[PDB]
Amino acid sequence: IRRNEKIAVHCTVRGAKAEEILEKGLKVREYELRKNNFSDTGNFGFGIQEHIDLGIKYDPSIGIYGLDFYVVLGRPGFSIADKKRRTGCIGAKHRISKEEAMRWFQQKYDGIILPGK
Amino acid sequence: GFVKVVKNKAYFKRYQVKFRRRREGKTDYYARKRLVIQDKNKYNTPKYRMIVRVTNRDIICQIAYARIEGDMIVCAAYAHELPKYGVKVGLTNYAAAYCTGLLLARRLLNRFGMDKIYEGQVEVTGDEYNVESIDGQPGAFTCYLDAGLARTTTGNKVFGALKGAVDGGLSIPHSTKRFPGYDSESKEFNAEVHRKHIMGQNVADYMRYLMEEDEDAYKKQFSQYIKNSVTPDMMEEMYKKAHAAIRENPVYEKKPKKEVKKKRWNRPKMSLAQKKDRVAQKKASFLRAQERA
Amino acid sequence: TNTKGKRRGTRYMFSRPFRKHGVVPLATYMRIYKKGDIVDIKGMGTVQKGMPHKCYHGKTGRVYNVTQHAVGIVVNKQVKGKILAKRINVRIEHIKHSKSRDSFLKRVKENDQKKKEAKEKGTWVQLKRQPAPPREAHFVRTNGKEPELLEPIPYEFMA
Amino acid sequence: GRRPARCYRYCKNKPYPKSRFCRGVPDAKIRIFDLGRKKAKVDEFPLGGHMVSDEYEQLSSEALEAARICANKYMVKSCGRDGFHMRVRLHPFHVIRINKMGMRGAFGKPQGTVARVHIGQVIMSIRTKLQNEEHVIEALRRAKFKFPGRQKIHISKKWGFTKFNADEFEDMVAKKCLIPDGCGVKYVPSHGPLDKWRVLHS
Amino acid sequence: VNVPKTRRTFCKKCGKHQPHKVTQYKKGKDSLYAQGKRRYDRKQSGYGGQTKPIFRKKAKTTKKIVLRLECVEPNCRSKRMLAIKRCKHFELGGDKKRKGQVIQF
RNA sequence: UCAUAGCGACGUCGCUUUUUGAUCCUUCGAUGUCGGCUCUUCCUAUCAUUGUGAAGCAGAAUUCACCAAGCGUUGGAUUGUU
RNA sequence: CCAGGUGGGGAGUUUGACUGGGGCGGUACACCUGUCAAACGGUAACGCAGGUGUCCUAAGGCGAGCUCAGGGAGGACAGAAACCUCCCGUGGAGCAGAAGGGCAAAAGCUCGCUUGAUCUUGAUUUUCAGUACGAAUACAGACCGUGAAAGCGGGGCCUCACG
RNA sequence: GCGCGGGUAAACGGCGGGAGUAACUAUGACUCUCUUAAGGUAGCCAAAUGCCUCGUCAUCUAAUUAGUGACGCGCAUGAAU
RNA sequence: UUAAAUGGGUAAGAAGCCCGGCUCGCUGGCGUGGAGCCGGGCGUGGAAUGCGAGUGCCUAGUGGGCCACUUUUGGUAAGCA
RNA sequence: GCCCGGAUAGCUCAGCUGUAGAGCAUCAGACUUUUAAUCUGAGGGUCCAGGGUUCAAGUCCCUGUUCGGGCGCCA
RNA sequence: GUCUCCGUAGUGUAGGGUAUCACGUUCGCCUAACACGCGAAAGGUCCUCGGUUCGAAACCGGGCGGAAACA
RNA sequence: GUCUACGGCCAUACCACCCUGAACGCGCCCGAUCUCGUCUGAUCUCGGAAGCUAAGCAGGGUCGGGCCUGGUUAGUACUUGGAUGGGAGACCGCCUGGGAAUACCGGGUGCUGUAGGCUU
Ligand SMILES: [Mg+2]
Ligand SMILES: [Mg+2]
Ligand SMILES: [Mg+2]
Ligand SMILES: [Mg+2]
Ligand SMILES: [Mg+2]
Ligand SMILES: [Mg+2]
Ligand SMILES: [Mg+2]
Ligand SMILES: [Mg+2]
Ligand SMILES: [Mg+2]
Ligand SMILES: [Mg+2]
Ligand SMILES: [Mg+2]
Ligand SMILES: [Mg+2]
Ligand SMILES: [Mg+2]
Ligand SMILES: [Mg+2]
Ligand SMILES: [Mg+2]
Ligand SMILES: [Mg+2]
Ligand SMILES: [Mg+2]
Ligand SMILES: [Mg+2]
Ligand SMILES: [Mg+2]
Ligand SMILES: [Mg+2]
Ligand SMILES: [Mg+2]
Ligand SMILES: [Mg+2]
Ligand SMILES: [Mg+2]
Ligand SMILES: [Mg+2]
Ligand SMILES: [Mg+2]
Ligand SMILES: [Mg+2]
Ligand SMILES: [Mg+2]
Ligand SMILES: [Mg+2]
Ligand SMILES: [Mg+2]
Ligand SMILES: [Mg+2]
Ligand SMILES: [Zn+2]
Repeated sequence: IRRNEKIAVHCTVRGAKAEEILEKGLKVREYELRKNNFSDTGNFGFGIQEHIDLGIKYDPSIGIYGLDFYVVLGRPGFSIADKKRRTGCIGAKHRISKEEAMRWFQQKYDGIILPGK
Repeated sequence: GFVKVVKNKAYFKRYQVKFRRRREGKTDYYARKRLVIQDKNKYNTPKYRMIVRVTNRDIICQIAYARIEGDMIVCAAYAHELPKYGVKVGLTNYAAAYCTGLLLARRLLNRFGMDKIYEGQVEVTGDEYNVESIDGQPGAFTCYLDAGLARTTTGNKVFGALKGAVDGGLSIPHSTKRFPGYDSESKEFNAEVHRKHIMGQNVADYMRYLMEEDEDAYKKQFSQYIKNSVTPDMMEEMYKKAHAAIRENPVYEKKPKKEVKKKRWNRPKMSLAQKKDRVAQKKASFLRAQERA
Repeated sequence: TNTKGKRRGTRYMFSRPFRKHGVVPLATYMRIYKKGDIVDIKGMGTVQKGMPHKCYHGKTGRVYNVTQHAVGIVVNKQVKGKILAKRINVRIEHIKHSKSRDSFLKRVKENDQKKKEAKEKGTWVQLKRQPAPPREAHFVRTNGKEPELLEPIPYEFMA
Repeated sequence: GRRPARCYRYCKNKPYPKSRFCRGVPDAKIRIFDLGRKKAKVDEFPLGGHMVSDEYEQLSSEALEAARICANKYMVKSCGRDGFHMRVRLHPFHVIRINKMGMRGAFGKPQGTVARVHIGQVIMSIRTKLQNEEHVIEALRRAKFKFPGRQKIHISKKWGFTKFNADEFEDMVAKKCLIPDGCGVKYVPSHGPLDKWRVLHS
Repeated sequence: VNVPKTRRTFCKKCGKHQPHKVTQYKKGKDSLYAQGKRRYDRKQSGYGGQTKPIFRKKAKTTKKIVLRLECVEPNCRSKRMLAIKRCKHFELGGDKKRKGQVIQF
């Protein structure tokens, strides 16, 4: 690769569109995300290989690329870190941890984490 | 015990602390220095700034000039004091921004003995109007606008307080570019959608667009518009009376409330004796606890 | 040998003090410099415009001209053989008011008020300041406490 | 190829250390600074013998190697291989230059490194048992003969290489405000957090 | 360096900023009837050989570049001369560079 | 075998002006310049001789030292040569 | 008689300087950074470490928006390095070059518009003899750019880039 | 006239280097190539020419930085210089 | 980071201080601001010590220096640089 | 300063406003005890770069890049 | 003495991302057998030591050497 | 006693964690029709008020780290001037004056201006 060429392409999705594409991704796994793809700051992510399966059907021109999801978790009040006026940190106990990422996952999607390895 | 700790003792020993108002992110000293500093060969002529601050609930709009000890406010206007006459619902909107700028203009001129001259624009219209001084009369008041950290993009409430002020009689230098009526592509100023936003037609049509679409969205969005029964109509003449009553009596007054007590709502810092005693009994409890085993 | 660049030898001269870099504070801009008042030339290195020369750093002059952002200063400079009254243009953030003249002005104001208040009282008051006269013979009390005897420590080889 | 040491004896050239300006410096002859039972903790070697030099001279890096070697060969001979810890308290950072065989561009290239000392400046440090004082005293005496100036021999009143006096060392560590680690000690002031306090004292 | 073939700048004839078209100035040919050439040619006549010095040192490597710019107004077409610093390579109206570009393929 | 009869690594302190350097103070209105021949005197850090001490000095031969410069320290091949 | 060529056969003249003697070698010959330099300024050596005879229609001028180096934790290919996210991050990056200084909703990076790198008179600083050049600093008069505006800009953040 | 093109060395002058190659090793009869066009032939030599050098070998002498004879990748010999 | 000793600049009054008043095309919300000007009033002469100062014209010689305490660069060092 | 001449497979050169050619080349086949010798094929144009006249440029014309020459010379 | 250049299969050679080839040896094909030829294998911690960086024979610093050029 | 808007000094104000917050306010928060923006109303802009101190914010706490200020270091280091002082030198002592900085040990931890709110 050389510098300043176009290598990767990405988007940012929030809202209803985000929560349904996400579960569309875990359904590929059957709600499975095993051990350590969780990041200690609270967020997590994962990659997949085939996209034709779900969603939209095979298109002849396009190839067989994979990609990766990586969601970020937050609470109302996480926006103040991005505020232009009187920006600030979020506070220690209002932060998220890896521990409450799985609990949020297991409570909401009933997904199975930490296989006994 | 694997990665170097960044905020170590050396980091703090050498760290330089920014200015306090910069740390809280309430002031940019790059623009303020350009905006505050008077030319040296004037020596006392105060550079007046029209400070406008938009808040989630209110609109702060004051006029000041800076000294060594601090900035001196000559007079200020507030959107929360608009309900004292005319408008009672719809604060922190573009129309409310226009009135509080107009209120700031009129109350300063009256306090200045200069209200009878330079009436401004008693009739409200969206065109360009900048006050001009009149010979043989006290010169027109001139001041500049302190936008602050707010983005100065076309159609910003801070620029509403500008047109509101200049309509009241301040000679604030301003182009007609950052008003809602300006079409970026055509480089023209419509000057009628500007007055539609000024007097609230911008939310009036939206509010008259909302009943036929829904009621509980109408309820959950314009809830305080339901109470006091402010309809889509009759929101014009009230602004007129709001503009009219601004001219009639823009002066401000207080509420003397001396019936208070000395209830301290916090805790005073513990003295040295309390600290030394506390660690002693913290130590004393520790030796006791281990001795029990 | 050595060059004659306008900022040679000013590695530390214009350097900001420790933990004082960054945005110049604003009150140094709103200070008011009249014509004829006495100013000191420092040369804050943050501002690259209207710097004084290194020879004028830490010199005290007088102001003869005031402009939009700078002031004209008449500062005595000693060339090899003699002293010249040189005029320089310096932006206000490189200079500050002189407390040397300010202290004296307080004294005269306090002194002239002494002059008025003394006359009707009919007494004669002291006007000049004297150079610390001798110590005015006094008594030193013992309070029954013997001044204990002092003796040099005998030498010992620490390190 | 080496000039006599008398040619570079006096510190008179504004210390010239190895730096990006001074490139091409030969490696100093001294590379090992600590000899003996460096693992000995705090208490097996309470007596600390010092060699202090009283001149403002510079000691060639080769001089300390000769001095250090001569001392260790004695301790292993008398005090045993296991029973001493020797430390040289000098480093050859000053660089001396030589101009080879008129005087155009006379600035000479580096050819050696030396260490500058002061009137009160310990050169050699030896920590040993109490009953080994006779050996350490005359061990350094042999190491004195490898040095250009005149050096005094002093037995530190402190405990070993620690900066604290030997008389009040035992009670200080007993009162748990001095703790041992490695070849030295760690001072524990009483102005940290109580969690640091309470992890010990129990 | 690169400079555009046209630029708006102060035109002295009409006393306001006007569009100008720039071009690299070139020294004209010697008149052969200027007073200095007339004097030098008379000096060189006859015997005595060369009478005035010949430089032949050539310490400089480059030249100061002069842009001859004239205002595009048709009524007044005054041409002014403006100089830029020394440059080894001088390009008139070269293609504008872009930052968001692949360097290289 | 034993550090020191005789030696002395790593270091370090010096003396000499019989080497070569460094400098340019004296001489450029000139101090004749390499060696050899001849001749006298002087120094000792003593090669031999006198008198001594030491040895891994049995004798002989040798080696290390001390007082010591009175005496002596050669004939030739090659090379302008030292 | 004139013109062009050839012409050391012949004529006239020149064939730098600094230099631990001269030559050879180098430029300490015009300049810039740090140090020497002994806490104002000044201060030498063929003193030390380096650099310059350029580059730039933007790397100039304004306004706006962002934060940089690096590290931790992550996420298909992907690993020590490709890309996306979060967090820490006083600048440990970048600002054309040598070095020093200065710089964070900056002076850095990304955009938008542009030509104040324009036309003029003086004053002043810098080496200085208080000469000149060069570079620079505060103004003043036009004509403009930009920004909502205060403002800022008559080149490059300052110290060199020149006759 | 200069360039361009032929001829000219008993005209001035020049006559190096790199590769690959033979059944010990070495060398290279042979093949190719580079820089300006060739690449030191026949001959002669530590010479009045050889720094290293008082070259090495033999002879002359008791002893020879000398002499002679021989060797030659000859610092830097050589064909009407 | 801190940071001396020695050192450099300024001030230590009558050209200063305080009252009023006038002019301005500069500045300007305003009698603003600022500068200039015009009258008036203040002498305990506003630290020590010493000394009479101010100012102009013409101008020779010099423009190879050297040594000493202390500071200091190159050099092993030098009656060295 | 002027008049200019040349630049293209790794190397050189002819050339069609019209699909780049030939040689020295390089590898592989026939060919041949085999090498030579002989053919033949394949690939390979730092078309000196940028433009323009252009339907159409390797050529034509300018701009530069070099490479080279032949003249001229008061800062 | 200084300066420049270089240390690598047994021998000689080239050359950040696991040392090529020739001969030397062994070896297997071919031949009635040798010779030759072809083939493969073996074989250099890259002069040593230190450092740098994910990683060094390579880059940067030392130490030995060896050859030259100067002196 | 506090807060909001604009500030002055620019850490006694910073950093980390824990506790608390009455009333206004400041906030998070809802939404995208308009203004205006982004790939995305996340940020920016605009239109609001259902919910909440959870966060920001204010105050307090930590034998906290920093920072500020004292003691100690210490009349120590260093230094003006002096000597026909010592020392072969290296340097050192004295006279005359001036006089630091670590380590270590105490104390403190934002003051304040203009304008506007709340607190019986
Ligand atoms: Mg702004
Ligand atoms: Mg210097
Ligand atoms: Mg210099
Ligand atoms: Mg500038
Ligand atoms: Mg010797
Ligand atoms: Mg020196
Ligand atoms: Mg003329
Ligand atoms: Mg002489
Ligand atoms: Mg004579
Ligand atoms: Mg002579
Ligand atoms: Mg004579
Ligand atoms: Mg003797
Ligand atoms: Mg005799
Ligand atoms: Mg001649
Ligand atoms: Mg100085
Ligand atoms: Mg000085
Ligand atoms: Mg900005
Ligand atoms: Mg403008
Ligand atoms: Mg102007
Ligand atoms: Mg022939
Ligand atoms: Mg010849
Ligand atoms: Mg031959
Ligand atoms: Mg020969
Ligand atoms: Mg001969
Ligand atoms: Mg003979
Ligand atoms: Mg012979
Ligand atoms: Mg003379
Ligand atoms: Mg001298
Ligand atoms: Mg603390
Ligand atoms: Mg003293
Ligand atoms: Zn014109």
